[PDB]
Amino acid sequence: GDKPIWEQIGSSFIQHYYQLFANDRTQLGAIYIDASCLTWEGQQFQGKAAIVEKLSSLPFQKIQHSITAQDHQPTPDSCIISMVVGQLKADEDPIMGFHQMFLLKNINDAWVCTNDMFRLALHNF
Amino acid sequence: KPIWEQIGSSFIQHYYQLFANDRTQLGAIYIDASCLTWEGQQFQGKAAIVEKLSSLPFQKIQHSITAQDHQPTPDSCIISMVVGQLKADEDPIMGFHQMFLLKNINDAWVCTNDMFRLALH
Repeated sequence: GDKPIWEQIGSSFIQHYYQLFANDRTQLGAIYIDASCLTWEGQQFQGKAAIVEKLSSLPFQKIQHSITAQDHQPTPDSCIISMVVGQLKADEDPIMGFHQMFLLKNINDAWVCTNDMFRLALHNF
Repeated sequence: KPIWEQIGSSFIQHYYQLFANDRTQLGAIYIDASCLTWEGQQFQGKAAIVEKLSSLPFQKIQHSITAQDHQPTPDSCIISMVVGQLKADEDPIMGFHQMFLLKNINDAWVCTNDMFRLALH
């Protein structure tokens, strides 16, 4: 009846994910199920624990994000797959591009992340 | 090499080899209920999707992957995400991002979800 549900749920996940990413990373566990999977700069991590942990150790202090584009589509298995392209500035590190992906699933009547992929857009020299 | 990587890599090679050579046959890696979001525009169904890709205003588009990540999901699917460069005819080289959600239907891996984005230098 207007803006697709997967586009409401998705942008709403993105929003909540990044905010939490900038205020208290040790709280990300709640948006992932136990059988989750994360890929950070080529590196894969399985299970909730190993994910939260990995994210808790990133050497950054202040981080900011600017969602430049975000695409959402429903999948055959009744899931929501999202693609994010944007930019971030980590402390006084130079502004850089990046892309992320999320696969949300409805569990306990709440949408939770099962798959997550992140990778900085490396400058070419 | 993890099995999910073998499937995904083999799929993107097949996908970009078709995309560079014969775009009109790109239907071979989609299903009728496939969905594509290109530069923000959505094309639902194999018919729409192929027609969109097939008619892009150019004779040849090359694609070079700068990096590719793959991953398996709880419900037997595979997510492939690429970041690389492409060049349409004589047009200048441009960055892009692309993600594919794969599933095995009819005993064959096919793409059900496809999102593409051009890089903003």
